[PDB]
Amino acid sequence: TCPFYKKIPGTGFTVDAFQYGVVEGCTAYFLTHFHSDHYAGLSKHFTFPVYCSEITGNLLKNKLHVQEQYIHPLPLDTECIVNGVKVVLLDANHCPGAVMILFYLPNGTVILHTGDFRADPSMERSLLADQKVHMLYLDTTYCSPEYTFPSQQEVIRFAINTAFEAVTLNPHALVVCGTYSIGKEKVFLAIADVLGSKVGMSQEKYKTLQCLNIPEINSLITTDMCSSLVHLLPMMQINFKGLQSHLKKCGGKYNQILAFRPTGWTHSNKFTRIADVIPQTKGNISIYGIPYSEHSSYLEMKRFVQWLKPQKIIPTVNVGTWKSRSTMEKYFREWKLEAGY
Ligand code: NI
Repeated sequence: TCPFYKKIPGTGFTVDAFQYGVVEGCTAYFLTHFHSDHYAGLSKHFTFPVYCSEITGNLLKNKLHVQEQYIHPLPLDTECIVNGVKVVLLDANHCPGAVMILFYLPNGTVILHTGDFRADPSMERSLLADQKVHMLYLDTTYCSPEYTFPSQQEVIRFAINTAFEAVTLNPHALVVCGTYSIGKEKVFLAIADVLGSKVGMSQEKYKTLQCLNIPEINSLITTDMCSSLVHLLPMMQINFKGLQSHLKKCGGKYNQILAFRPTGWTHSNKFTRIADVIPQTKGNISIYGIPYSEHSSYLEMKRFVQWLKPQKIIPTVNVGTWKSRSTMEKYFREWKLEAGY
């Protein structure tokens, strides 16, 4: 049964709640972004409206095969009426096509649902700057002060450096990048750009990328593996046995892989900086982990909430145990007492 933090009061609206069957009274099912925990349940056989971004729509039509009529894409940053309720979609700074949703209730209540987000100061000069938000449904993935990690522009620096080094030292080395969902495209696009290459990938991953409205995408990517020296691979595959396997397939065209596993937080963030990173090494294969996050750090989250001064906060992540719920409330109370709301 749909949990209360997936419903919007005073509406027929639900958010990311596609895995319960029909939801009694739900006229509309919102989807914040194309990640399988949030979309779990959608298919070709859905015959209720789905509101989402244009990009999320393309993924719905082409990857899940939902029928065009039931996909209502909406522009971002545009005041839109939906069953006689004003709503706005705002960029979530998560993956491609990921949005937050502003709901303007008839009664005067304003609600913000963040979806998955990486909070940023540019969100403080958006349409949110113009009015008061009473309820906040918040991505709490990293709501604990241990969770620090670098900026995305810092990570893209390291990456561009490491790869452009090794390839200039050894011009017969391959760059590999791990992946298992949309997100983090900047990692491989930036490396390929510094190397003068296209990124090569499976057909299914090519298909996914062709849905994302990336400008000039036809010049950046290929299904011809042979022609490319930045390859993508399933994240499951990014290990020694699997990289050996893959290094066989390229047929004596490269003599060294240099891989990147973009990850979120891991416990080695607590002790080691990004400039002082190293890889595991079993022969000529070298696997880097790099903490490129598309979720708010604790400090980023804290700042966004303290600016927003919401009257109430409803977590959407780590809500499954009383211990986590309890820890989170304590942080929300501190933030409130510091900031005076
Ligand atoms: Ni996500």
